Amino acid sequence: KREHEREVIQKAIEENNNFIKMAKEKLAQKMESNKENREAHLAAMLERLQEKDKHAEEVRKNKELKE
Amino acid sequence: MRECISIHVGQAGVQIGNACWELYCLEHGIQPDGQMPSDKTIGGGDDSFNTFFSETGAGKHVPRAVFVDLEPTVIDEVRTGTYRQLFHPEQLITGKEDAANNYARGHYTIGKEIIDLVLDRIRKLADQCTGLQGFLVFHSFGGGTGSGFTSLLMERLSVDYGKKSKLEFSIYPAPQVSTAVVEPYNSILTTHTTLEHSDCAFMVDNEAIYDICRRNLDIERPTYTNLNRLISQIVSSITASLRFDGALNVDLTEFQTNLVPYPRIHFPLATYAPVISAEKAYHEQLSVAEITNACFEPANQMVKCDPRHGKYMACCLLYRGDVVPKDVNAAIATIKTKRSIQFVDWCPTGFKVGINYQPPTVVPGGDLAKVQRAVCMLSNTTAIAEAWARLDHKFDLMYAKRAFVHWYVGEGMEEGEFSEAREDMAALEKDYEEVGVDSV
Amino acid sequence: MREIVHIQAGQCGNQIGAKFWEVISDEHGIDPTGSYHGDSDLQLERINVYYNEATGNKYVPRAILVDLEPGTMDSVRSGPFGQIFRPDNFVFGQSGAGNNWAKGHYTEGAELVDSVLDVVRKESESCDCLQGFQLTHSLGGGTGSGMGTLLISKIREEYPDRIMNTFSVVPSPKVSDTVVEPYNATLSVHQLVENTDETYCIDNEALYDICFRTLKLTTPTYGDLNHLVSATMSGVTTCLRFPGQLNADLRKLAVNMVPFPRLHFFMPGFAPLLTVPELTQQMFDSKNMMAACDPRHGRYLTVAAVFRGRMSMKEVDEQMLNVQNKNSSYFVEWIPNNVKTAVCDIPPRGLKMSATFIGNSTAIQELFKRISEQFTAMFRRKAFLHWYTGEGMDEMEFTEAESNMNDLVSEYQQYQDATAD
Ligand SMILES: Nc1nc2c(ncn2[C@@H]2O[C@H](COP(=O)(O)OP(=O)(O)OP(=O)(O)O)[C@@H](O)[C@H]2O)c(=O)[nH]1
Ligand SMILES: Nc1nc2c(ncn2[C@@H]2O[C@H](COP(=O)(O)OP(=O)(O)OP(=O)(O)O)[C@@H](O)[C@H]2O)c(=O)[nH]1
Ligand SMILES: COc1ccc(CNc2c(-c3ccccc3O)nc3ccc(F)cn23)cc1
Ligand SMILES: [Ca+2]
Ligand SMILES: [Mg+2]
Ligand SMILES: [Mg+2]
Repeated sequence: KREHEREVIQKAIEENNNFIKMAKEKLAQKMESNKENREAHLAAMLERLQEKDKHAEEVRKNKELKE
Repeated sequence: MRECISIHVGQAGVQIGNACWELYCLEHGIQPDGQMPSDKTIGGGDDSFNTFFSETGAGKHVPRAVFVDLEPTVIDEVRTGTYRQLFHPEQLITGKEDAANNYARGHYTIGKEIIDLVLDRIRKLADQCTGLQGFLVFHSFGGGTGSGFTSLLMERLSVDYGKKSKLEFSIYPAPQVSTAVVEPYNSILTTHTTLEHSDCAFMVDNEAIYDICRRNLDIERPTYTNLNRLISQIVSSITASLRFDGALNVDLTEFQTNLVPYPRIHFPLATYAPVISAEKAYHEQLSVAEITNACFEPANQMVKCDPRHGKYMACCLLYRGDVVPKDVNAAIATIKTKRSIQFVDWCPTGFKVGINYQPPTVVPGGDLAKVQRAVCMLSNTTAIAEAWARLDHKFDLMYAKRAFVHWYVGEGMEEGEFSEAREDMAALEKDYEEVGVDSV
Repeated sequence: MREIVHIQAGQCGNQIGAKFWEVISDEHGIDPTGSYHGDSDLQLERINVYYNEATGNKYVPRAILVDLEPGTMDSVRSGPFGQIFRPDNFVFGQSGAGNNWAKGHYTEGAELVDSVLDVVRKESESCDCLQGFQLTHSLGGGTGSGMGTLLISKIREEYPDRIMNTFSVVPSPKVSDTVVEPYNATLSVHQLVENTDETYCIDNEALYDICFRTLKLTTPTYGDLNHLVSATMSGVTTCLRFPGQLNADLRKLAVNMVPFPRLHFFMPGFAPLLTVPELTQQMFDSKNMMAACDPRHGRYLTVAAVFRGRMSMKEVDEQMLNVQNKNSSYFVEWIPNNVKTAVCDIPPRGLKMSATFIGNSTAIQELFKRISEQFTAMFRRKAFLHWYTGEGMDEMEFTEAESNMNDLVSEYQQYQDATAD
């Protein structure tokens, strides 16, 4: 009975720790997946805008080199 | 000890904290500046009201609470309002930019900038506590801060405070006062990510409260001030078991043992009576039988559903004021023979009763009548799943076309989260159906 | 989130800009030197959204006045509230644009653009918390059409997480009869679809027709059209400018009104041009639309409604429910609760009760088709391309611009045909 009494409290601690653990890890997982996603969205937006600057360079070099 | 820390998130959370804390101050005779004449023990004490209020050496009684919002306008009105002296400036926390009705910004983008500061301040209150019982989290389902910051906070609180109990008072969105088209998305995302971390959740349906204000208080077009004053009364009835001494006072956790038969089934339906205007309450004393009967009228409920077309798993009555057990028992006997109350076959059908002697109070210049007695029923009925269903249908209409989904994906979320959350609510709806099916 | 940075570009941009500032200054109790002679605290409470606070209690517009043609500087400065603008924020080029889009976007605007961007940064760095940018301009001319849309694209790179509004004035043969206006607009629209979060379609054909039929005027000036545009611009900024129980900013607008990033073209409406049911019926009426479309030839994805004046809030609720009930087919069923309503107590100067309407309707494709048709009549016989191919442009860029706007129309049509089941 005493050894069983220690197994039960050890289990209660184990599972409480497990919840705290997997919540901690699940959270860090999401925050890191999110930051990579948000940054990937903004990186693509800026890379489409920098692709316009580089098309404006072609149109400004078609007036200067067609005269 | 048995201290309880309140956390008020976003506009709805904040403005309901005002209503609540204004009300608690009147309930305990605490003046605006924080002084309490009737408290002879200066600097501290063990009294029942100390579960919600710490004392300073100067005699100031200070709410065990934290207001958090990602923009300053709502909290600035607490900083300059009637009760500005009640709160330590570090309890009132703001950012510069809001979540903009977007769960994602509240949870990730704007939210992670202020979250360590919020936990740091929650920690400072937690260390004034000799035996902390748990948190009470006030927030809207529909807001960006209310939905996404709360979810982040709840997750983080489960890490810092383990299994320490967490109660939610959640504002459920209604078209009469709704501010955003995307509220159903925010609602289903917060509900999903909060469900493992909350121990009990009292939903308040803005429509239900809106209807009660029009019908019972004769208010033509209720504002938030009108709704919060009614809500604070309900909140007060529920927390009154924590804040008052009493021979017949059953503690709120004891009700929770009865209210939550499985971890996911933790959404009690509340119903409050009497809500009546002064005009109508004059020469009209409402007995224990009348207010008890009013608890089973579904127009008095906090969530629009029909318990009559569902099954009960528990029924708690929290009376306050001039009430004695005899009258309560007679009243319950009458109701059992004359009303539609069917329990599931695995619950005992006894109603659990608690009584506080302190009668309810009213905020000066309000619409409620001061009454000698009052009652809040907390039931666990399968009917409340109706509320999930309505909201889940609105979510499905938009999600099928991907309306607005780009605003969430741009702030970093994936489509996976949306469908993962919706399937969790699909399962939850299926759980509330299963518990009602009879055994074999 | 407080501060907005306004940018008025070209002639149309600067004249509707000046009217806008005249009206809201009047509504906030600001005079030409820039003092506060008001009475009500609500006028000052969120003045920060459009104004800076200098020494001597002097409130100063956060405006950036831009044109390739000077004299538009002189007229703006000789105008009623010309003294109030900040002297260094006038950024006026040399030789003008002469109704060419490639000059605005690629060559001549390309030089001036950096000295605008300096005024933008100076204004943006003194923002506690900047929400975004509104650009008043037209899509028919050269500067506002082309420089306006390069500014958009350049502001986007330095502030990609801030909102980009436009009050985009759409061109019509009844007001101006310049021949290449359908080119300039279609090139602009190909930029707007990609780089703005929300564009109000103020449309010259609708404004002409209102001035003519409603207001009685037999041939109206620009000043007559702009009396309308200023009234609209006053109304769709009421929720930004005054407090209210609602808190209202440019992102919250965008999130709630724009269900798909490309469908960000709003049809505004104002009423009158009097009681609450009549107001409510007038604002959903095709005669009161500042774009030249019919609500009843498509479906509303989303609607914001703004009522100003002392009125029963109960009456307004019942009426807004009324028109939704009686006109249920003209809102899409797969977006619930897609019509919202605010009320400001304070009405505009002149009227005791106004009602302003912002609608994202799929019937806005009637505007993009009328433009598309005037464009396609010209382009398919290469008319006037030496104006554009001379400043360096390809022919490809016309085909893409035409195709992009036909996709926008096709997509507006897809969600009009969509069904809940
Ligand atoms: N009952 C009640 N509901 C409120 C109150 N204020 C807002 N709401 C409701 O709450 C929902 C909107 O969420 P808010 O709490 O305003 O939003 P928020 O959490 O501040 O989030 P953001 O403002 O988007 O960052 C809507 O359903 C409103 O009707 C209030 O004082 N009382
Ligand atoms: N509603 C309205 N439309 C205007 C006004 N002024 C000009 N427009 C319209 O503007 C269009 C032409 O663009 P403008 O703004 O004049 O030209 P710009 O963009 O400044 O280009 P440049 O003059 O080529 O430098 C035409 O469709 C005009 O009818 C005005 O005050 N109100
Ligand atoms: C489904 O429609 C919407 C939902 C939220 C918002 C954001 N705020 C806003 C606005 C609004 C915001 C910015 C600029 C001008 C404006 O007029 N006007 C309303 C009217 C009612 C209301 F509830 C909110 N409003 C807009 C539309
Ligand atoms: Ca004490
Ligand atoms: Mg808010
Ligand atoms: Mg010009």
